[PDB]
Amino acid sequence: LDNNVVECIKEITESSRNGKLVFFVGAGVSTLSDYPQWWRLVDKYHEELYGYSSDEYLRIPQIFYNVKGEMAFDGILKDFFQVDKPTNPIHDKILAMNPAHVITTNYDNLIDTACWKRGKYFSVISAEEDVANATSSRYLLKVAGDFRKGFKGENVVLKEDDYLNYDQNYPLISNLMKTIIATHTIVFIGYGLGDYNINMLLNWVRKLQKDSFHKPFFIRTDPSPIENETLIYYENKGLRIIDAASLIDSNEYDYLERYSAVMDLLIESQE
Amino acid sequence: LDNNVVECIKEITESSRNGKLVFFVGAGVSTLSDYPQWWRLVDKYHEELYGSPYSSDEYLRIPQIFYNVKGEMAFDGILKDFFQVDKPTNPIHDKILAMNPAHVITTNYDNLIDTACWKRGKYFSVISAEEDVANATSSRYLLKVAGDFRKGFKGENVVLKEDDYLNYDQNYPLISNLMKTIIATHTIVFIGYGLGDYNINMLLNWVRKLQKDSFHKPFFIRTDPSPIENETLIYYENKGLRIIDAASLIDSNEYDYLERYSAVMDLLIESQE
Amino acid sequence: DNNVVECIKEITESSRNGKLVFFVGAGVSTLSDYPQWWRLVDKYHEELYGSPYSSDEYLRIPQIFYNVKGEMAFDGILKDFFQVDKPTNPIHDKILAMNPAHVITTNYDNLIDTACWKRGKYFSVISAEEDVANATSSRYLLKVAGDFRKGFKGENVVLKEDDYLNYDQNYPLISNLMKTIIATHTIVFIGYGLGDYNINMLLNWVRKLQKDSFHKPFFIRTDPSPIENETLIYYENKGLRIIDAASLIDSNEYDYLERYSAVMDLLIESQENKFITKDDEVIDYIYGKISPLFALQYIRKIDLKHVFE
Amino acid sequence: LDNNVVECIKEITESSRNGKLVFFVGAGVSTLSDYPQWWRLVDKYHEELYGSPKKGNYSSDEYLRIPQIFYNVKGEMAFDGILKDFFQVDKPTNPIHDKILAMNPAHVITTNYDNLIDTACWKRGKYFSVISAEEDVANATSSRYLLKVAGDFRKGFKGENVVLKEDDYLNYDQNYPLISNLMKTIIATHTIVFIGYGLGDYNINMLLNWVRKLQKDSFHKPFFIRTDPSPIENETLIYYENKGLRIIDAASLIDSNEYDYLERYSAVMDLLIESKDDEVIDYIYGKISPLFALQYIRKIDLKHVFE
Ligand SMILES: NC(=O)c1ccc[n+]([C@@H]2O[C@H](COP(=O)([O-])OP(=O)(O)OC[C@H]3O[C@@H](n4cnc5c(N)ncnc54)[C@H](O)[C@@H]3O)[C@@H](O)[C@H]2O)c1
Ligand SMILES: NC(=O)c1ccc[n+]([C@@H]2O[C@H](COP(=O)([O-])OP(=O)(O)OC[C@H]3O[C@@H](n4cnc5c(N)ncnc54)[C@H](O)[C@@H]3O)[C@@H](O)[C@H]2O)c1
Ligand SMILES: NC(=O)c1ccc[n+]([C@@H]2O[C@H](COP(=O)([O-])OP(=O)(O)OC[C@H]3O[C@@H](n4cnc5c(N)ncnc54)[C@H](O)[C@@H]3O)[C@@H](O)[C@H]2O)c1
Ligand SMILES: NC(=O)c1ccc[n+]([C@@H]2O[C@H](COP(=O)([O-])OP(=O)(O)OC[C@H]3O[C@@H](n4cnc5c(N)ncnc54)[C@H](O)[C@@H]3O)[C@@H](O)[C@H]2O)c1
Repeated sequence: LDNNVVECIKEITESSRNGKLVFFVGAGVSTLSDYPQWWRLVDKYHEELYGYSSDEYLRIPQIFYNVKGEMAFDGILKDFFQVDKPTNPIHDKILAMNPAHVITTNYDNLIDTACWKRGKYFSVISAEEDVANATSSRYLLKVAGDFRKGFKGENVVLKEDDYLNYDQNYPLISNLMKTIIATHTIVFIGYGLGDYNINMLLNWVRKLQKDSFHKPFFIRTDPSPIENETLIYYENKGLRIIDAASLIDSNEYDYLERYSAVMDLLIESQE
Repeated sequence: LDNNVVECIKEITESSRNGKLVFFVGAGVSTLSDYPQWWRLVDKYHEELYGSPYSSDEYLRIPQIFYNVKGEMAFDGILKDFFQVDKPTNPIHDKILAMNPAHVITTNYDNLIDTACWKRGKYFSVISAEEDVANATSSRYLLKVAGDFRKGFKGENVVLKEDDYLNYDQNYPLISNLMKTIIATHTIVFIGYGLGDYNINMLLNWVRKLQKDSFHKPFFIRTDPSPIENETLIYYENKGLRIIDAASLIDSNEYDYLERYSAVMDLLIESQE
Repeated sequence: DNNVVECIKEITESSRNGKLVFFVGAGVSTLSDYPQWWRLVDKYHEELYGSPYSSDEYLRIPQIFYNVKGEMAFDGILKDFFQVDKPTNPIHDKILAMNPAHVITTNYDNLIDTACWKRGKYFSVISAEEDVANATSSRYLLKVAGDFRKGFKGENVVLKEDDYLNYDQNYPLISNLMKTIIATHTIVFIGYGLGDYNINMLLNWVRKLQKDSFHKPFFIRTDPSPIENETLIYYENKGLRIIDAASLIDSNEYDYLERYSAVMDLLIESQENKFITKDDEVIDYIYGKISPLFALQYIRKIDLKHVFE
Repeated sequence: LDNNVVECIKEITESSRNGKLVFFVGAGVSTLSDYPQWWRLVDKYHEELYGSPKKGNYSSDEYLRIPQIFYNVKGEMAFDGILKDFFQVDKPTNPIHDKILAMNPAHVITTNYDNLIDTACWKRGKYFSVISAEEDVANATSSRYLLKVAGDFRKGFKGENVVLKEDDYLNYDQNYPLISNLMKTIIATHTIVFIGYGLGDYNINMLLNWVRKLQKDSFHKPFFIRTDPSPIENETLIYYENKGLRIIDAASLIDSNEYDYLERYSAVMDLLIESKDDEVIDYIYGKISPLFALQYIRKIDLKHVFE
């Protein structure tokens, strides 16, 4: 173990005990259930266009929409995202932490089904109107939309145009997410350090005063242990990183093992 | 109060019982209990710069002009001498607290609502400064969007000058986000606020940015003597505001402001709890 | 005094080089007896509440009327006031006599355009978004508050609250052009109130600029009473150089053309040799004019007339 | 040649003859002079940081961040030292710079921090006021600007007076308010022709995003000279042509080799710089029609009319 790791685990458990822990779950948690990873859809759109760079993830969907209409866009999106994948152990592991809120950029319903299975009831907030009608005290925030109003591309923010207008298209959802981040303890699971959402959140946290907020915990479970340079870089940007690969030596492709190891370490520390 | 008022009271009481009620207490309420209204301070500031003495832009500029010209020290001096006189909490404060509001949002810097909250036994975690937002110890917040003098009687703690309002969104990101979230997720009742108030109008613009029927239109208690002109009422109602007119509610003289406030407060409290 | 003398010197030096831009306010239009805004605001208030301000009220009352009585009523009430024509006053002639590089005006009238046509200098007028892209001439008459050229509707002009709220979004090209002209050219404000909405917005934008990276605009104040010193410091530290017409000449408050005429006569008449009285400044001026000619072996005697203008 | 390129050339030459042509010179023109490509700088930064060069290509986010990570991790001094090592060299100006200058553009907008464009302008005896810093906008020394929107190395080879890292681009609108607004004004009031830029470039993406906010059919679509190795796809062409661009594909016209960029640039450039008994009467009438407004015309003035 490590003194930094033990301190982070203790802080996480302490915040979970008093109901302050909030889980920011990325696509890494949803790929455990073998849900279509975004590069699958990007590659399908690219192949449709002409028979992965980060900017391409937003460009390819954008060009495909602009050319093949909302018609082809929603057609492909519904085709690839109607699988009904089963929830992985990590979903229930996240739920066992008893998080106050679960912010997920994912559009798949794995997380809410996991909450229902555990019995925890989270008011799902994935649309502008959902904020006003949120009855439950605990919010499950889908800050990228979800396929519960249908399988149209308007529901989600997959393409680059939605990302560009997200601030003015999701003012209530955006400000609620910022409030949750500011007033809670945030743990990032299933997110790459280069993710668009992670970088945008890090840019936002710059505007905050030096000691105004709490540095969110980042749980990295990529196969390759991070370089010291990246750890130092993202430590000064407000991210507190716990490296699954560094914590335990494991197989490169055994992402499930890394996620589960970090999660059971947290749970066992919480008792 | 046939329809446009009875329905407002019914919705307010329903939200209060549900617990999704928040009060945006204006400066006027803190003036019901004798207190220095900001126009008096603006007059004093102008008299310091000039011989004798108001537009809202002048409201923001005259203290700003004093701060720029005279300096931080003198500005803080008049601020402290004028705003350091303790005052007794009026019946309006405990009347507001009796509704059991979830949170209390106010643009006042005085300790006249926290005192009422403590005296009534209800604990609201006061959030007046930037750093107080994250280190919150209670579910319910008494958010002073304009700051307060708890840390000290310096003018930097509060936003009252033109520059303070110019950089408010940059100066108070967390506080502004928290207030916006509270407004969006709770039913908001505005009390002791000028219909053309600066803070009210900025929030009205923010709500205009919001999409159609994506939020609940806040309530606004209007307490100055003159009954609301129909055109102004229509304009503000279409601006996402539901106006409860204290002047139309009862019959009273212009200068008896306590009676006009109490009419609305009692009609809201006693009527179906 | 030295301050006003230096202000006039800078203004004239910028004008002679073609780097002078004039920010014409509503006072210049009022000098031509054009209907001031407060008249129309009073008309709107009377129509709204039956029987009849501030920066907020000026924007609100027209805004209230727009959505309470409708677009057509707003357009009709504003056209019945602004459709009347007026003759350009001597102040427009004085403004154009400086050969300004550009004229930026928030007025919705055509008096400045008519004066530009009179003088013979073709100022391509930009009062709409499409105007910026297709403006053949290099001299811009920027109507930053719209114009009635297209029609007499209220949409073409910026005079109501929502119009000002979405100005940056509604007029991106026009705002960018005005800011570029302000940053590049020397700016003189005439016909504007010190506590004005447009001037305050320009000051707010200038605050964002890096220190000493821009030139402080000149503001010609024609208010009836001499400006308070405290306000003078406040506005000169905000990025303004104030030339007070009331201070230069004492005139009765009711009349305003005399103050504008005094300021503009000081501008036009002023010459670099007008201020040189010390015999140590005579040599300074002569050397400033003759020094670059030292690089030439011989200078034609008759050609020297060009050196001394 | 094709008809679309014919229309584009017609409009570009017309605008240039009116003194309304501006050239947005990209990094490809500088690379034509064998100037250190930014990808090589990013590779050096990555090698210094992680001890080995990155496997594969670099994304735009990588270009923006690897320099930023090195700057805040390895310190400012090393960040400027790498820039001094790679950029302090002086490279000859390629024929493309002189070709661009031969069009006598009203202004020259370039994100390059090198002085190659300035050297070409002087070699052609052109007086361009180089506005590379914030203070330069107010004190312009000439009518036509060589506006370097990404800064330049005139005031030393420090990385502060350049837009290279992620923070420089993030705070550009606040770091360069005057320069950004002047560039936008020049774009709005002039005819812009892009050279040496890729469709995936960050600067072009930002400019296209800004052009979104403009009013419908308010601005003029800027021309974009595309000279990437491969021919332009029919999907990206439509995508970027309704995004405000006027793409002119070099590979589409010239059936040239790959990695032979110089001639590919030159084809478009010299197709740009090289410019019946029923049209003769039309031309003469076009020249003489305004003269009908005058009672009498001097014959020598007629010589004047016919250039
Ligand atoms: N990025 C691409 O376009 C691309 C193309 C081919 C393969 N990949 C694969 O994706 C990974 C990196 O990029 P990405 O955006 O697709 O993922 P990422 O690593 O960028 O994605 C986010 C999260 O994904 C998790 N993850 C990645 N692969 C996983 C797996 N097999 N099982 C469980 N979790 C997994 C990591 O936990 C990471 O935090 C690499 O593992 C790579 O082999 C990516
Ligand atoms: N110099 C001035 O601006 C001026 C002119 C006339 C009256 N006043 C006094 O200032 C306020 C004028 O109305 P106003 O809306 O500008 O107020 P205000 O806007 O200055 O602030 C107070 C708000 O609270 C309520 N309020 C009004 N008068 C009050 C009073 N005397 N005691 C307690 N609460 C009051 C009103 O709803 C008012 O909007 C009153 O207090 C009035 O007696 C001031
Ligand atoms: N304050 C009001 O809203 C209101 C209402 C009715 C009438 N008025 C009259 O108008 C004047 C205020 O004018 P404003 O709204 O333009 O604010 P203003 O007085 O601030 O505008 C000032 C610019 O307009 C100029 N100006 C004022 N009167 C002028 C005149 N007769 N001729 C030429 N220029 C003049 C001054 O030049 C000044 O620099 C008041 O002093 C009053 O006489 C004002
Ligand atoms: N991603 C990388 O950095 C990487 C790695 C290895 C090789 N390369 C090669 O280096 C090139 C650098 O371009 P970029 O990817 O940095 O942007 P890019 O290739 O999109 O930029 C190309 C634009 O710049 C110009 N350009 C590119 N390469 C040129 C060349 N070799 N000669 C003349 N002009 C050229 C072209 O006009 C083109 O439109 C790549 O296009 C590729 O050929 C790049």
